[PDB]
Amino acid sequence: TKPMIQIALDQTNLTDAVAVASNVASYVDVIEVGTILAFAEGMKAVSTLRHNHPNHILVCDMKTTDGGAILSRMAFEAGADWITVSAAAHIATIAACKKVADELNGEIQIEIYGNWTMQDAKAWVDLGITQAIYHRSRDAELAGIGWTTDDLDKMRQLSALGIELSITGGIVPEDIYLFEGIKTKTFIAGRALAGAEGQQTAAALREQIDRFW
Amino acid sequence: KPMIQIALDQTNLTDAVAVASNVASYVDVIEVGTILAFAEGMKAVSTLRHNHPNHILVCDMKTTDGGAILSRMAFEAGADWITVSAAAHIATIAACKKVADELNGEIQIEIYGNWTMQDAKAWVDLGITQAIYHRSRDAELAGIGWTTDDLDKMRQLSALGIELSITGGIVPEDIYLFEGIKTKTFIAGRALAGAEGQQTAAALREQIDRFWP
Ligand SMILES: [Mg+2]
Ligand SMILES: [Mg+2]
Ligand SMILES: [Mg+2]
Ligand SMILES: [Mg+2]
Repeated sequence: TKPMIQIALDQTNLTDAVAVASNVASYVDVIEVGTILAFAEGMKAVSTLRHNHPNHILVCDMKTTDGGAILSRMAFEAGADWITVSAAAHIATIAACKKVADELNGEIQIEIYGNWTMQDAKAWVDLGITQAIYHRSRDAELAGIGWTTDDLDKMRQLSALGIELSITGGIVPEDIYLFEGIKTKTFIAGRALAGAEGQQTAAALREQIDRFW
Repeated sequence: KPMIQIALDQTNLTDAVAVASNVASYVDVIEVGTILAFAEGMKAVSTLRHNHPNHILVCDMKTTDGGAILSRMAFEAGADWITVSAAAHIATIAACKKVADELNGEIQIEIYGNWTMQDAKAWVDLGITQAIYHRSRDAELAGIGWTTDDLDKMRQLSALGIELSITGGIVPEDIYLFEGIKTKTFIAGRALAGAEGQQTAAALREQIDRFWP
């Protein structure tokens, strides 16, 4: 179906995260406990937001790199629907996270970082993982060159493997067209979805989403 | 001369506090492992900082992105050393090193993923001189102990001027394997706690004296 709107909560305290989530809930589909909030407060953040927003999809972004069986279980038990696992995790860790996700009826999302390869992506799909978080290339962000042909190509390759991407990195309404035809689960933003104009930004994103999906 | 480090990977702070208290007189470095960090948040770092004011304290975040903010949070909480994933973009690693410099702390690179010796040279060029080297997960899966592909990579890293922290089923009888490798710490978990932890620490100390400096 069409791409959903996801807010990444990266506040350094739970009181502020709870305030934001409360303010944005009526117009976001997915609420994410970002890695910053997760380290600031621990699994209490997940449980709290789970209780506050029971009808939202809830993500715990741990970028799990090792101890996957234990971390996956903790996050799922706390109430996460989806959790993130670093692409740099050993494939056995990734499998362990997946085993826990299947036990607990959650899902794994691969956070794409490091010297990752399409061989690696194929191994994720072979474990039955069908979600990845694709960040605008950092080199491109630093250089100011936007979303490059190479990033879009890589996203197309992943989509062709059956991976449903969450796309993130300076996402704004006027760039949505770029992702036409990419298998996209969500668009993820942070501050753009909060505050005075977050509601109108969400609506501007949805308008663009509806043109292309 | 290598120091002895305990990795606290308990899933609650009560248990970690009890373990830290039990082992503190024979370990040099106390580490808030990623598991405990995600379970409890930064209060784990600040609690252990308080309880053990003279130890070197590590916050094992395996930071992959949002490094300036995460690094600050950990150092503010009382960490002396923090870990950053090899999969972090070099700009993130640079951002963590900048905060570490500003807050008189240190960065350690957690070696995961498809990392390269070019990456390692980039870490050294930022002034980073520590990395965490884990016994190959494939070696563990096969049950075969340490292999020369790991030892050789550690010797290459040492030759670039990185002081390794070595972990993965470390036992006293294996310490001889690492002779000649610049080593900051040996890290273990359950082996350093409980009934036999003290005696194991003793043996590890004696083996360390036999091969360093
Ligand atoms: Mg995230
Ligand atoms: Mg058209
Ligand atoms: Mg560790
Ligand atoms: Mg006191």
